[PDB]
Amino acid sequence: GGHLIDRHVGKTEAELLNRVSTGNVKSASSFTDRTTAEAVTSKAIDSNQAKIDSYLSGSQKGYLEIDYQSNVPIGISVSRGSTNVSSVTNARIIIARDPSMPTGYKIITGYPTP
Amino acid sequence: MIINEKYPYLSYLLRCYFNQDFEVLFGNADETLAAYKATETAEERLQMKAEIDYLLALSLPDDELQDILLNKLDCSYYYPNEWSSSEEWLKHIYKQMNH
Ligand code: NA
Repeated sequence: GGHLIDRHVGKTEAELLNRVSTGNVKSASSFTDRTTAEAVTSKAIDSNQAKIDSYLSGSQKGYLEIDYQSNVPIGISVSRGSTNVSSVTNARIIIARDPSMPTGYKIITGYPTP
Repeated sequence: MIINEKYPYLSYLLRCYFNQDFEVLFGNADETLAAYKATETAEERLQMKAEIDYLLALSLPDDELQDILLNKLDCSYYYPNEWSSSEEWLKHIYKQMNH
């Protein structure tokens, strides 16, 4: 398959707005560009490394949520019922335990969060 | 406090499973629930069900329960297009967990 984070990198307003009208999500978001998505992903992993380490050694959970907080826009979001495009500064990455990877996990997806 | 500190089990379902990509990862909302059931332990889903019960027992105004599910717990699936109320969708999730 593909890397689902790519559904949330550099998307147009048109694309995101289509997901919240025809699609069935309450909101849809996208990182500004690849450099930003990569930078946010790395910072979120590094600032949650203790949480990831506990998750890998002790947890039977299928996935782990790791959140990123900042005060600088890293992307855009739209919500059902409106065409307003919001700049957003926070993000969420979802990982899954994957013993075959060097870190022990794979990134399932990630995107900005209002 | 922050809501996911006290409702972590529902936050986990709603943020990790009902992520923006749920249709591509798992399929429709019930196929998503089935993937959760198959993947996670019995203890995990029983603690998630307990959180549903804490919500249902309050008989909240629907607008408040919807704000909790969609905005505070941050579910990406817009269940109101399939469900008349947030109570009814939660009762459905609960039932989907059974045998
Ligand atoms: Na922020």
